[PDB]
Amino acid sequence: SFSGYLKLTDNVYIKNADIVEEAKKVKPTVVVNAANVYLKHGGGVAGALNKATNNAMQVESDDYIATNGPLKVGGSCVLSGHNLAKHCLHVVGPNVNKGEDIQLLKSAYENFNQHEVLLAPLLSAGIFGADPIHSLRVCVDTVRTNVYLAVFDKNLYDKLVSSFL
Ligand SMILES: O=c1cc(Br)cc[nH]1
Repeated sequence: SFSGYLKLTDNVYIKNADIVEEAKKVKPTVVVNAANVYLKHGGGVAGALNKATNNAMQVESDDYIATNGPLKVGGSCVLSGHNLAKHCLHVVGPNVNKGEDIQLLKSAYENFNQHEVLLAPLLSAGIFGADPIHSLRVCVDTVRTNVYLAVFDKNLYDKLVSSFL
């Protein structure tokens, strides 16, 4: 299963790892994507996950959007995990660099509660512009299922562990 994770709470675990590499090694049941409402996987975790699937995630996502329209900020959809996981849970956290309401981050993490175990990034962190310390706090206070967080940046991982209440 998952290895080298630091236990933060009863159900939240954290590791300094590349989520693509982590997904390829573990092949978890669910890998969470840091998605946008259009499922346009251009950069960040989304761009990296999509590139690992040889663009198959984008082709599948475009068909999903053509049929269903965009997701809501705070919402999600379950699609194939391709070569990375059984499923990919595309979760839309608020993008602070788009003026989106940071209060929607709790709604975004609530999507994780529909899955017993997930490999995930910190929602709204990185290119989404939110404070990753706040995202970890919302994660631990919202997610009740087993979440294994992959934090790409070593310096951010150290700051998150060292400042964890
Ligand atoms: O290129 C990337 C970006 C993020 Br964030 C995580 C993994 N790889």
